[PDB]
Amino acid sequence: MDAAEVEFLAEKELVTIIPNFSLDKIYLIGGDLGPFNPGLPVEVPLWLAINLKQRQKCRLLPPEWMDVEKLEKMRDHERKEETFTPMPSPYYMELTKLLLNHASDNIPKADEIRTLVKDMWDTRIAKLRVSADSFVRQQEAHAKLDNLTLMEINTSGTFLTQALNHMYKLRTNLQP
Amino acid sequence: PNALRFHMAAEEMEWFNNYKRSLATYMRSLGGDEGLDITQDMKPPKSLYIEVRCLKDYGEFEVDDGTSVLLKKNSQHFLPRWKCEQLIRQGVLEHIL
Amino acid sequence: QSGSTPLHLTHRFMVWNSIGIIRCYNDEQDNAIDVEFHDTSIHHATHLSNTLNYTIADLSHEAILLACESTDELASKLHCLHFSSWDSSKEWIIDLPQNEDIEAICLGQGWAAAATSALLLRLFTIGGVQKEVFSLAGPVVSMAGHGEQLFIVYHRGTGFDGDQCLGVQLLELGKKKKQILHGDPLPLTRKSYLAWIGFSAEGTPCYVDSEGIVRMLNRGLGNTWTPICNTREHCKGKSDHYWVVGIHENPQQLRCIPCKGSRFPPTLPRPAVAILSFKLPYCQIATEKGQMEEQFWRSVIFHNHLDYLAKNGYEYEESTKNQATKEQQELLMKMLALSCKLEREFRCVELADLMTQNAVNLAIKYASRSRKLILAQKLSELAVEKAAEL
Amino acid sequence: MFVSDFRKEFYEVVQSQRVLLFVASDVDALCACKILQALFQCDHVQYTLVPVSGWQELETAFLEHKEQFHYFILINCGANVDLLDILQPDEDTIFFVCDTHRPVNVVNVYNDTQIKLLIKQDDDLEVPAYEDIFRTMRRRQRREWEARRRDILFDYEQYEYHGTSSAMVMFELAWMLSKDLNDMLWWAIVGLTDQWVQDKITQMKYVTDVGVLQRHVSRHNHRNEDEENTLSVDCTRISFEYDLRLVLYQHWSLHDSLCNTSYTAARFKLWSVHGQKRLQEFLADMGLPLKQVKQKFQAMDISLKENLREMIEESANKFGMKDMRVQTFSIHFGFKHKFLASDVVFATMSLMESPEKDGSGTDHFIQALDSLSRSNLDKLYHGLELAKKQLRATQQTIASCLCTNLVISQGPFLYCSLMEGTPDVMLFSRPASLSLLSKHLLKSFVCSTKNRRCKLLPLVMAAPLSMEHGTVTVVGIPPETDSSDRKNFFGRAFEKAAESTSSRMLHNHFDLSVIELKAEDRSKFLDALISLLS
Amino acid sequence: LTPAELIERLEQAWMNEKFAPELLESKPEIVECVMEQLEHMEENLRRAKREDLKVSIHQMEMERIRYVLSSYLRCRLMKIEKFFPHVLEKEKTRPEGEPSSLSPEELAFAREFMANTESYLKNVALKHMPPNLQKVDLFRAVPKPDLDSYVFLRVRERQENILVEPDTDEQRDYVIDLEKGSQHLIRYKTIAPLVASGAVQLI
Repeated sequence: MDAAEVEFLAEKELVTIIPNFSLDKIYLIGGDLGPFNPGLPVEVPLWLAINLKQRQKCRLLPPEWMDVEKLEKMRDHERKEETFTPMPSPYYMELTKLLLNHASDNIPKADEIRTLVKDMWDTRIAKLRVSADSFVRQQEAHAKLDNLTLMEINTSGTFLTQALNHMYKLRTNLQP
Repeated sequence: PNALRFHMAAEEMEWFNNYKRSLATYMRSLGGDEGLDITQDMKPPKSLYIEVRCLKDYGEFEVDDGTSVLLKKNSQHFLPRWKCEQLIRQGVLEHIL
Repeated sequence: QSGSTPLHLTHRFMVWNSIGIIRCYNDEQDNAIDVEFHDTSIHHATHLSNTLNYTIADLSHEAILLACESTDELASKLHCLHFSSWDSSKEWIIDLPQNEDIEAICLGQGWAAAATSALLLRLFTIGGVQKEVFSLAGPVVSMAGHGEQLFIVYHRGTGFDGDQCLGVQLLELGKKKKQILHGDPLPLTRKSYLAWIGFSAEGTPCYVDSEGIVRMLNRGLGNTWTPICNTREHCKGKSDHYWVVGIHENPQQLRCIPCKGSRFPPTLPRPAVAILSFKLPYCQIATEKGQMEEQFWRSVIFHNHLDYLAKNGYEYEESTKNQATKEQQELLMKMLALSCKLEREFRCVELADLMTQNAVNLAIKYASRSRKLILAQKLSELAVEKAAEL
Repeated sequence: MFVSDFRKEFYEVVQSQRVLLFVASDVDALCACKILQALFQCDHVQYTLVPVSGWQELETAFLEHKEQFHYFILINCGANVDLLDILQPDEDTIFFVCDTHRPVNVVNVYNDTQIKLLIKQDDDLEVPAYEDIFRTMRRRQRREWEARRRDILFDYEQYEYHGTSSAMVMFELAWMLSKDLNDMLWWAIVGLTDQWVQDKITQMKYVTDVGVLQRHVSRHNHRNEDEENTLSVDCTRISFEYDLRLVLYQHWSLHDSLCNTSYTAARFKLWSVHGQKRLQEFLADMGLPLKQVKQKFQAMDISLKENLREMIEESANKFGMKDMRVQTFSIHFGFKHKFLASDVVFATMSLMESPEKDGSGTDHFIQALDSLSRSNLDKLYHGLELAKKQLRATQQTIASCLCTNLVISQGPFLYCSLMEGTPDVMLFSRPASLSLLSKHLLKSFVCSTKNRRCKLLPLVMAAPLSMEHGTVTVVGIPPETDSSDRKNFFGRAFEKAAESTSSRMLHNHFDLSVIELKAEDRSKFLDALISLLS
Repeated sequence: LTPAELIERLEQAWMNEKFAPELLESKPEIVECVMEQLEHMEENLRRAKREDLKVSIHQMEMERIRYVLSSYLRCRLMKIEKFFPHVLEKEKTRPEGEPSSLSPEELAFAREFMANTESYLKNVALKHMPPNLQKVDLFRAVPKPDLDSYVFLRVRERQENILVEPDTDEQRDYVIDLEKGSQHLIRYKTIAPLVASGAVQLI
């Protein structure tokens, strides 16, 4: 699986937009959306939000968790804990990239938000590195990774799974 | 392309033609009419339309029925992604932005 | 002015309503006014250099209206941008008599109004022809307009012990000139001040006081004032409060901006409009009786606007009246069922008095079910009396 | 006809249609093309974009594309000629013309059905009335009317000049559509600055248009920012600047910019052996250390950069340079990216007029057009490097011409020519760079000479075009004066001289004051021009 | 099954087929339902007018859904081409009522692919071989899927006493409980019935 595909799944997440156009309810296959009333918030999937923002048809509102105080608390909790902590969104990195790259004008203090999300990303990838090293050193049979996100797993998981396949075959080659 | 086709054996071309016929038969059989061209949509879709630039001096390209675009070199068109995907993959067109 | 924020700010909203937003600012880079619209199909965003230092503004589908206080060298001036005009001379400017000072302005369908320091109200066409002039009963606090209606509030006297002594004057500037309210006292909560005035999108006058109680003109109850929402109960914490920008009756929406520890929102980062549901202040409201009756009265007082539009000749969809009557009647049928099972048949007759006899026949059949004989007989007598009147 | 409202009777028409953009190879045309591209991409308009740089190329492209497209938009081309005569279209086609060239041809003005002009009607236009241009004593009256017609048409068509920027027109349309982005405003600014850099407009008109764009900059800044809380550093921030006239001084050393700015180079005579000493007088008056002046500007001491503009202005005033400061704009985004509008103009122009013999001029156009987007910032920096090379070559050519005295009076106009094989004649073979070189060279000449009459003359300049075809490009420049209207007659003068001489002139360029001649024809052509200007 | 949950099940199958080492059991109902949904929506937009925002939004959702379907079928075809003799032998061996790893279209494609490959090898080299060596069985030549591959997963229905088998030493074995919403990294051979029954989602 590619990072673009993980972004494709991340684009299904719901975000709130303020349209500058009028449109009645539209019945999409994945779920009806709207009605789109000018100047009023409406919740839509992230791909449609980014598309309308690109076409100058709405203002994006940040999610409730894109807040400097909340993100600082989450970052400090992540650095304080040893296990992966529950993240505000299951696709927080991709949400941050899309929303801040396309709507930094709408989202206040986007620099702080981006830096805090990067801090959490660095901490959690370091934790994943430690988990992989502990797995291979202790010859564990399985691991528990409850609060990892899909992008975090996808970044390093192909290498880790291939290495563990090799390790399993090496430790089991005396089967008779 | 012929520079690559020159590397293949005749029996390799036989196998390739049989594989192409089998693949097209399978693709047709996926739906009631016109099947599903699974060779398209190789990357996840980002935008409904894209801007493309002609790398090769090339012939007329039909967009829809009486509408068509001349693919002269360095001319730049804004067209549907699903129509331009094959030519981009073949290198006739360059996706920009 | 409704939807404004205070003049002392460096960068403020001059008006926020259902149409759009006007902002004004004064800084070392420029003195200017930014006009923008919620629906960009109406008109493009407009920008004006604020050399004349306009301070009061109003926005409509038809025009932008601006006004300034008088200085020593230049009088108070009324300025307009009738962008919806077909002619190219979309701008017009008017200069008031010497040391006369505009203190409030508002817009309507094809006309503009200005209240001045002479306790004088001046009417203008939206193209800037001076229409009639008359004297206000006191110093104004604010004005509003919708269609032919002109809604004015003023100081009818001096308040005591925290209260404000406000009177309301509601003109109709239609084919025949009228005064629906001609200086009536305006209700307020104790120790409050008037925070917001205007009309529903459906054209009913409404206002909100500094304790967050929303009131609407009840045209089905002799043009009295009915509360329809307490915004304080809807807040995350009672220190905070909402800042209203618009009202809609169908769908039932109260459009407002929540404010964190402030009477009004900051100009940036740009606020998001929240939707609040209207709530009549009825007793035992959590009970099924309370739920049903409060919904019934909420429905009918909102659907009074259909009667006003039809009476004054404005077009409307008959499906709205059909839906209103159907909702009210099915609701009151369910309420009749509850009162029937409670065996208060006089209460059933009182409830069914509000209904059409065709619908009362269903309650008669419901009373026949389980053999509530006296209830069925008295609902039949009520239906016979209604038919006799009809 | 003139379009009265771009929104209703141009944009909402083509919004429902397939469109073909023909775009001239000049920076204003590129910026207008970028703005219109962004609008069309917002609204999913299926456009096709074709570069052109001459009438033969436009005719070839139209002949290739006439069958498929009915709606055409010509950017910075087509207004000053009869498009119906040149192109021979079908009557159901429509040509929109957003062209800065003036005067508009009367056929294009009064063609109601087919030619629609995206030109402001409040521009400086003096179109003659219809009855003066279109249809025994009655025969005598008719002949008198024809004499009136030829006289008034010559008075109308004598001087060519440039109106409001096409990029500004397209940004006005974007603003009316309420789809104006900050980058669109930057493209509008760069389009105006192209006209100012190439001296296509008067200083008064440039100041007026900068006054127009100041309001848009203020609106865009206050759209989402104030003095209390601000945007991310990533966001583009356009700021009005009362900045220095020196070229590319924020990406160079200040010594190089004082060396290669046409203004200061012409004033101090830096082509001459004495000019470096005059420059040292200027620098010593400012008190800037030479080791700092010859260091790159980004590495210069911030104590010197604190008030450099006031220092340069107040020293320039007493050294006689009266207008060193200019009203302009800059764009900032990210931490380290900072450009002036003149910088983007020079970079894009150098990319487009690059001397590399790779691919085609359309390829160089494509590199220039890509560089105007922030996703291709590397191309912009590469264009700045090419601008360094271009400006150095320009000063070398000016020094060669003035030292060897190639610039010579021939009566009513000065004449100059570049010989084959001389250093960096290849860079100025292309007509646009040649026109820019001729303007800079004339400024240097009139600053150099003591002859007050010679300061008032226009310039005619020639350079090789194709040795295999034996042809030369020729350009005509009006007199370089502080109060010039930037109107020139050399289009009609070249045409009438060529006709009176039966010369082999190919009139392929969009400016009428730029032509191609068969080389041996030049002697009788120049003699005809001398006899004509008298 | 409402269409939103149909698309959700499609994406579940897409992920599971991405990360499973073997070819998973076919989902012909999902494929046919998504195909008819796409046909119906394309017909509706064909009836609708151009320069319309809702048409463009519906087209974008159609592009996303068709991308998921095309990628899922492409991955299944990759697995078929990679393990054609083994999937064909599995279909031959399949008991009645056991779900098939191949749709009828996929089975026809697999048979054609195997026949084409065998004929190619025959004609090119294997008729030129010595007489005893002219036959080679692709059931032995082509490798099998590696069911011991490690996979990430996220569970959707709680499980208990799932046996974790570290290596050939039986006495190192232990058992775990997969709590709802937890994520694990484990060999595929220990969780094949779970993913087949939908108790777990591979990630």
